[PDB]
Amino acid sequence: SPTLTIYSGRGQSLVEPLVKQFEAETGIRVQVRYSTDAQILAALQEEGSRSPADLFWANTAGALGQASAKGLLRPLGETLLEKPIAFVPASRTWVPVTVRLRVLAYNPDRIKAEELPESLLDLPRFAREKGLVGRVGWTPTYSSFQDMVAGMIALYGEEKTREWLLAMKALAPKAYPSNPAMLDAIRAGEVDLGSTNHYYVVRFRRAGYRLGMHHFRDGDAGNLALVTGAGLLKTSKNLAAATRFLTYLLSPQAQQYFVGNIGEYPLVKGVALDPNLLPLEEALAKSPKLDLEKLPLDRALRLLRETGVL
Repeated sequence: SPTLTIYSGRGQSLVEPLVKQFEAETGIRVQVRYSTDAQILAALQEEGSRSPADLFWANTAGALGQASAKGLLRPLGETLLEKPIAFVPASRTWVPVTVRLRVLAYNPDRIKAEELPESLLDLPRFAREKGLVGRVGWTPTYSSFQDMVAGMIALYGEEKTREWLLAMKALAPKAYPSNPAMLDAIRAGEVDLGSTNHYYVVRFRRAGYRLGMHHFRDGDAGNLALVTGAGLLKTSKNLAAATRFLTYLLSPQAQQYFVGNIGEYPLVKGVALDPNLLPLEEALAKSPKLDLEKLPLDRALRLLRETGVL
């Protein structure tokens, strides 16, 4: 009888199995609307008080940060917010659910782990010295790559970041429409290395492909933490169910699904970790300690276009 409406910037293949389970166990009917974080935000603002949405389940902390600044999200209580091990916003207006890391994927047949640079800023120099012109991959249109560039701006400033983009560009990189395309090219020997999200490498490894995964020095922009999460909209007329659903996402079983089915890092204990993941404390220490709700994404896209990468 009760009904719950979720606006999701997370992919249907990821979301649907969990919502189906939630429905089966609670008897609560769930309707999900799928889009990008950006146009969900736009939609909610356009719909205003007339919105049927109870929850915004987002792919990025940045988008939840935007929703919160726009006044769309309810403050949350301590019983829920104390569950995740990290990444709870100061605003207390959403709950982090998983984290993912930027990493450097590489072909072990052509690249020695010991050899790779400790900082992303030194990548182009490495690529030059190793003669990898035409043999570096990247995904300029991919959300998380754009976040990573935004983190570089926050951390190093625009000039330094522009110098990095132009140095990368001078490597004659190959651009890929998606991360699996790029990792396939790595597999194939078309490129030797490329920055990606850790779970893509996990998925390839699980399929039998032994791609290298390189982490930069703790705090380096190349290890940017990519936080997902969900928030309860003020327009919700189903508060108990919506809160029940948020709680469910942080449950050990659902968190095991994120680790197993999806390959992402969980934000709670009580789960079995894939051997391809760092211990959680190490994973958590990799990223720069940035305000993840304030990444200068707009500045990032701009630099990416100015430099002619996008």
